[PDB]
Amino acid sequence: CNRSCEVPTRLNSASLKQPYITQNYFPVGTVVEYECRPGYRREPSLSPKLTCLQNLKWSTAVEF
Amino acid sequence: VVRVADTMPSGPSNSESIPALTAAETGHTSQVVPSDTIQTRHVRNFHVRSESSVENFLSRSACVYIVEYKTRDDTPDKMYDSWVINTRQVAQLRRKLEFFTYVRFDVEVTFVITSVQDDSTRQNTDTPALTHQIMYVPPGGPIPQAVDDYNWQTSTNPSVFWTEGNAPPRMSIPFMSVGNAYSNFYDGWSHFSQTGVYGFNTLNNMGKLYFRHVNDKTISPITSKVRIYFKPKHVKAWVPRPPRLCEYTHKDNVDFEPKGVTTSRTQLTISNSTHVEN
Amino acid sequence: ITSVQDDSTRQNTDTPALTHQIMYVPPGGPIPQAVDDYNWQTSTNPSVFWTEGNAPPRMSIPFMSVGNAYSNFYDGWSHFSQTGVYGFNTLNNMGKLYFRHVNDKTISPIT
Amino acid sequence: VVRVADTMPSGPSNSESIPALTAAETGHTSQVVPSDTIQTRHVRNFHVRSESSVEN
Amino acid sequence: SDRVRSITLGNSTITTQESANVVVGYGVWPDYLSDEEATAEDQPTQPDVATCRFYTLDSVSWMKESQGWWWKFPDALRDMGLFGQNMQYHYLGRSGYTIHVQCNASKFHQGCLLVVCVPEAEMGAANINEKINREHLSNGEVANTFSGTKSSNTNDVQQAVFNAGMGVAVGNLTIFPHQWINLRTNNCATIVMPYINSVPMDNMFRHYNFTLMIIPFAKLDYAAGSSTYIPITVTVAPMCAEYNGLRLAGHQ
Amino acid sequence: SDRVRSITLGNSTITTQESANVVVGYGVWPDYLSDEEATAEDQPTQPDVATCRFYTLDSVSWMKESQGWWWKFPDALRDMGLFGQNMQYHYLGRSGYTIHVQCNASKFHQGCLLVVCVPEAEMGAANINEKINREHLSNGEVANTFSGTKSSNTNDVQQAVFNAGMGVAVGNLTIFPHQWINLRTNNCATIVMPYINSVPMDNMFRHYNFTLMIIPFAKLDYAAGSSTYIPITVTVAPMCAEYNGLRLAGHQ
Amino acid sequence: CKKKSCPNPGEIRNGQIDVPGGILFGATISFSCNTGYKLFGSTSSFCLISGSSVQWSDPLPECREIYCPAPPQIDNGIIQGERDHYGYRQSVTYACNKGFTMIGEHSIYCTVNNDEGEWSGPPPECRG
Amino acid sequence: EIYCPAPPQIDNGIIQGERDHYGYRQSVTYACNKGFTMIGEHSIYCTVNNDEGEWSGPPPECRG
Amino acid sequence: GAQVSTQKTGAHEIIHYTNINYYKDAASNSANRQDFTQDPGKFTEPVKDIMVKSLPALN
Amino acid sequence: GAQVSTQKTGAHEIIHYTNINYYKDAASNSANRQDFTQDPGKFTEPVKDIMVKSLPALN
Amino acid sequence: NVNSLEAYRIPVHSVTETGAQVFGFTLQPGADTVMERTLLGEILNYYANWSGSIKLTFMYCGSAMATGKFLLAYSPPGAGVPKNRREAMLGTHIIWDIGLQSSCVLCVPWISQTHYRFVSKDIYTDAGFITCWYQTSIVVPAEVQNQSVILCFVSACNDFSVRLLRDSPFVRQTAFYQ
Amino acid sequence: NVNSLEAYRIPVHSVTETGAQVFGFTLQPGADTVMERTLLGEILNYYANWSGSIKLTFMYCGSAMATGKFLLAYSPPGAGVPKNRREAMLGTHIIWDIGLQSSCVLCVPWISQTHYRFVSKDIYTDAGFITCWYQTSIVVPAEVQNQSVILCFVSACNDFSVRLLRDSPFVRQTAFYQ
Ligand SMILES: CCCCCCCCCCCCC/C=C/[C@H](O)[C@H](N)CO
Ligand SMILES: CCCCCCCCCCCCC/C=C/[C@H](O)[C@H](N)CO
Repeated sequence: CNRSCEVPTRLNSASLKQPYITQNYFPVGTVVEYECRPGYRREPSLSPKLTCLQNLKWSTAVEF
Repeated sequence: VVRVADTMPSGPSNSESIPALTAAETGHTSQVVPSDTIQTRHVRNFHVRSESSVENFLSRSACVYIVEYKTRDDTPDKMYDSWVINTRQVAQLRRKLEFFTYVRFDVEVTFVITSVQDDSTRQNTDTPALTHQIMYVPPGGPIPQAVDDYNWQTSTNPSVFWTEGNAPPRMSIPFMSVGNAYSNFYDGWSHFSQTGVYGFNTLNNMGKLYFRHVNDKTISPITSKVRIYFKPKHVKAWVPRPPRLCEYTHKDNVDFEPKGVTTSRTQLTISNSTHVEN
Repeated sequence: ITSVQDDSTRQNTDTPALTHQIMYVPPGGPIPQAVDDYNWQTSTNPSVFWTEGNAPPRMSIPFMSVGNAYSNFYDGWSHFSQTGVYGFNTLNNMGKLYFRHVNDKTISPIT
Repeated sequence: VVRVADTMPSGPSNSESIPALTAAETGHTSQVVPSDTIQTRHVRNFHVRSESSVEN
Repeated sequence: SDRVRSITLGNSTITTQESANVVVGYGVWPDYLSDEEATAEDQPTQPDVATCRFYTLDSVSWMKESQGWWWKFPDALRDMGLFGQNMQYHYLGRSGYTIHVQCNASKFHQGCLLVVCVPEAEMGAANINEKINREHLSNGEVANTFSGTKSSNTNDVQQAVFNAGMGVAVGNLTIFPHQWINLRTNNCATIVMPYINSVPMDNMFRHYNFTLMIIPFAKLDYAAGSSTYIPITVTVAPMCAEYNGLRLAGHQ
Repeated sequence: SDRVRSITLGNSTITTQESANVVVGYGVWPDYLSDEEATAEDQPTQPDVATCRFYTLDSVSWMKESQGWWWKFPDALRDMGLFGQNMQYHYLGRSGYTIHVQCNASKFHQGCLLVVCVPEAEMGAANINEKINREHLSNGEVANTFSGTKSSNTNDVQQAVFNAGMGVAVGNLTIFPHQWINLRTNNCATIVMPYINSVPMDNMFRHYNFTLMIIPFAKLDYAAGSSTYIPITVTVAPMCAEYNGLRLAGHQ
Repeated sequence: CKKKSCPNPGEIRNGQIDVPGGILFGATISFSCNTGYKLFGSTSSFCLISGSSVQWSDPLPECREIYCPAPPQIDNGIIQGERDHYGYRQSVTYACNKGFTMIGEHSIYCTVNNDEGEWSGPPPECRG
Repeated sequence: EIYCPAPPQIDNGIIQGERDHYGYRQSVTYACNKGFTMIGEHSIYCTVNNDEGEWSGPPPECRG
Repeated sequence: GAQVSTQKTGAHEIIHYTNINYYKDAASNSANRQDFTQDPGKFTEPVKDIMVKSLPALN
Repeated sequence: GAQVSTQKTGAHEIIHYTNINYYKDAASNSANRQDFTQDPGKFTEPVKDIMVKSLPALN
Repeated sequence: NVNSLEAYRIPVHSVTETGAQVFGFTLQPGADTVMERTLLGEILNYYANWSGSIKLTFMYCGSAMATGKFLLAYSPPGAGVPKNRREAMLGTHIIWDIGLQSSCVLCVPWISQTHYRFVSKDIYTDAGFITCWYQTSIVVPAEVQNQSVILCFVSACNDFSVRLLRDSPFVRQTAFYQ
Repeated sequence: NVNSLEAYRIPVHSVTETGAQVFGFTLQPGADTVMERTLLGEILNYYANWSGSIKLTFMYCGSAMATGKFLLAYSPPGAGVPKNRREAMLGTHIIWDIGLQSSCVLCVPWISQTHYRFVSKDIYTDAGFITCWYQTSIVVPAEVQNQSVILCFVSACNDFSVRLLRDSPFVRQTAFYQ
């Protein structure tokens, strides 16, 4: 029962991969990774990763 | 606009003029300009002694007392509250006034009134907006004894009505003193035989304030708390005074616990720090 | 300033208008430690009172800096041995704000 | 009110005056008016650099 | 011809035969502090020509896959004689600078350099929430080197050329006083910086005034047989320097 | 009254309440070298008030059987801040000096000092045909001490008070600029030496300009109960100093 | 009452000590080694309580020196003055024998990437 | 290095911070006990005469 | 103690307004959004030996 | 019946304001925070036979 | 010595070796413990910025036969506290001769980079050090007391200025005074 | 090449057939991907209308023996993108000779029907195209590198103007920075 984050930010063009999409209990420092929603393509100038910070909120994630 | 004094340039000197050697035994503060001992340069200085003046130092709205009174109590003495007017029950404004010995000013007075619903069983009400009355009694007048007394009928006394939700009340009061200035410190007695009461308590004589709810007795208890904010203005002060070191003990004298001069040290010389390592 | 009634069992109240206090502390002053502290008595600190339902509070503040201008970027250290903290964090020194409800403890939680 | 700079008319040119060939190696932004390379017309321009100022 | 330029300061002289044009500052020439803007009260020390003269920094070798170099100039001139000593005995200081960067090649070489003076270049750390050591920012007269890929050394500057350490686009660094050393036509990276700070005099060790950067955009490239070793030498002279607040020997 | 004297140089100030009269030189006040008598060609460094200020040397204790002390002043001021540094980076130098020697007692004490500035005081060796070490002539800010009887330490100065090291009668040393510190009425051993040499500028390390000597003729003597520890402090300020011929760091 | 002082941390050889908030009770100091050096031990210490006084939580760390490995020998060509240990920013100059022609840069130098010593490029070659 | 020999102990009085080795120009300061009065100079120092270490004078005395 | 300036208006087809300062401090005043001057001669053309734009500016 | 004074402003780089008194009493007016004069000649130098600061001021 | 009059008496006596130290403190009127509760410090703790020069007066309250010299020195910050007499004579110092004029004035000038310094403690506006050193000794005749007392004063010049009203950190109240 | 310095280097070499193309992009400072994050584009993304002419400077960073000509051309919209060299020489073009003066200025004039164009993408205010074409070739002597690099600049003229304050589409924040 450590401190945990919320569900990661639902983007309208990106969904989570499949070790992360089911499991709860995101501790601090945990990185999660997104994949393109099926019909889309990657923007190579942006890295699709999100770190949960000390204040139990994810980093800013906009459009991957 | 009166700027501060400037620095004039200087050079080498070898003469019988000695600004450094003075005599501090003559009750005299030496007036050594910094251009008199070292070689200085021309500095045109633009600083203004504005926010150190007595008006800029004292004209802030300080706080002097808190007053509590209820609107439904079984005892009739907690349905209103009073306060004999002095400025000596909060230490900040008291110390700031006790920088000086005699002062002369007008007072701009503001009340900040807040009501809290007390605890009861029937706590779900629908209460209209509360109305307060703040009555001033000059020294010697008739005093109320209940909330429904007919002494509250303010025919000559200045009284201020306030409705909950608006701006706080504010009124100015002129120099209400019988002397040529106020007295922060009075070294004397009340009776001519040098008996009686000692100190500044003989010279207060300011009258008192009275507070009540204008509304009738409600069905649930509500306490209200009013904060008097004095704010001195048009200020003059005379014969200054060293600031008080020790802490206050009462409002009617200057009696104190003996405190030392300052915070201590460990040795009388200084050196570099002796902490951890390089 | 906006207030939201939080969730509780006794949620049906009759609450009067809330009053807020916004106190500014210059750098170095005394800081409050509770809502009923006597450090809130604002004798020298500028503080602003507001009643719910009116226009929002507004006040102007002059150039409160010790240099000839503000510094958005500072490439230096805090200590003269070129140690300590790096960057613009040495030059903030602005003091802090404090917020509380002027009213007493109500019978239902309001944020 | 400080308007933007206007466009002055021009014509054909065949000379040793070369506004286009500059040296951008001298830390210098070239100041080629649009009337220096093509033939332009007289345009009295009424635009104001108002809402680009630091205050605005 | 205006390709020739002579610069005389103190007892040192730099002559160039393939100069293009000397840049001077934001339009301002360096000058001593007037007594209407001054803050300190005692007599300043405008020393002599003993500090207003050219000092030669170390040379870096420009290879085919080099990325960039930087210096920190109130700290880089800390051991160059009487400028370094007057830095070490005074509390306040104030100076403009005349930077002259040399690099030469033949007419068969190609490559382009960018020489910028960046005021207040606050560097970013490699790993994010971690302190930066003083040796990784400024290494005296020795240049620190950018990289091409992102770096992850502990207590180090994030050193990628496409962000220039500060976190901006490197093609936007032409807003500061700059020139280009095109090996086709230049050797004159001369930039006369005035004193730029928000206080009229400042400490030399605690504050870094600006940062020289030499970033090659069009890389050095040559045919086989030409001289492969092309050095770059940076020469810097303080101008209108003065000092104030004398005390004992400072922090080395 | 003319018993009071204030001397202001740079950022230092000496006040005396029992002075007698300030001596100044051979009639000449110190001044910078004119360009009609100058030899070197490059621009001299007249630094600031950064060197023209009072520096305090170490104190010697004057006992009942003490004999004398001496110093060597272009060498004694070798570690006093920017004067020492400008000595260590320049080849030529030139300066006058204002020497202020302090000593105080009560009215129940007695004793008399002689304070002379002796130009070109070429010291003699203890054993005759033998070299002298540099540490026995000048010990920096630390005073060397005469003796009463003749001395025979190897590689040392012949240090007898009745010959003053040079080989003359010590009662004839009142031909140089001098005063007396009579504890009855003095504290003002002030002597403003001009620059005295046979070349217009000279080296600071290789040549010693003059020698301060404090020789007590009427010895310190007091009754039982008075303060037995009477220190003597020597304060010296260079005047009108300028430097020429900058090169790398010198000989320490 | 008032806070106690932990002792002065002093100096780390080839390293810093960063003291942002004094050395009173509840402080924090950090540790960092210079260029060409690697930190071994702790990166921060606290002024905690130890017994009847206040002490530091972690001992003083050490800055070892980072070395690039041995320089590669080229075929038909030697190194001018081969040193035994090569630290940061240090370079080897490749000469070339009689009858063989250099190709590429003469000298490579030592770099530190991911706290590991590494030469900057490939060594040159002599064909002849 | 030339050393003066061990400093003489005085009767009814101690040395403030007695060091082990005394080189050139170095002095010892004699204190004095409770109930005794100093006579003469407080401190003597080390001299070199004929390449030999030697103290400068006689040590003081406390009578009381 | 009022002062009258001009309102910002369109071109090609001088209306005045009024302003009175009420407070004792200069930080209390309204913002000065009517200063339209500029000088891009310190950012562009930041050189010595000022060029001509018709000459080649080299050799 | 208005009166125009100057606003307190910074140095090295005269803006006016207006004030009208509305009430019949002198205690009603705004506070006078613009009197900057001083005279520390009664606290410092509070003596007879005024000293010179260059003389020793004794004997 | 806080709980007596001996906090104001600085000891001075005859020393068996010259060049020693007499006292010293840190020039922070309102943060440093020495001049914290002084008149200048109590005016100055209701503020938050200060500027201008500060005077220091040293009255020698000893015998009329006693004589000696001192080294009243101010050293601007950037280096450490000086540890010898020959390191503290590099600063802004004055040599004070005890005579018939029994008091001297050490005027500490305004050496800064900013127009104001904070009355509290921060590292960006450190202000320097005040030290005093035996120049020769105290020399007395027989049957005159050796151990005497120097008294120190403090004041401000005619260019001293304060800026930001805040409350004093010394006023403390728990309940109303009744 | 975004993640290197090679985004700024435009390739140029000797071509075995003249009349080819070198590069090309769409003249939209603030919408087009090429000059999106430029200084003019980053000032210009806080706005929503723009007007005025735009300059383009081409520095040839090659050898001193190399020579050749290029065709710097602007084509107003209404037709398609030009596909030959002889279709792009109908626009507003300049022929640039590489010589001792190593940089040229292509000044793109203001050809519009409205007084302003949008900084974003809409079809009513399309703005044209910038293309560059080999005019002859790159000709080098022996033992000189063929493949060189052209650098492109951008700036605004003295009649450039912006109108509508909006927020930039590039600032992105998820939580507070602490
Ligand atoms: C209807 C509203 C009237 C409110 C009455 C409240 C204030 C009236 C009392 C006069 C105020 C005098 C202020 C104090 C005077 C002296 O300065 C103090 N005794 C301290 O010296
Ligand atoms: C009673 C109301 C008082 C409210 C106090 C809130 C604001 C007071 C702080 C001063 C505002 C300074 C604004 C920031 C200054 C610099 O620009 C920043 N450090 C960024 O450089």
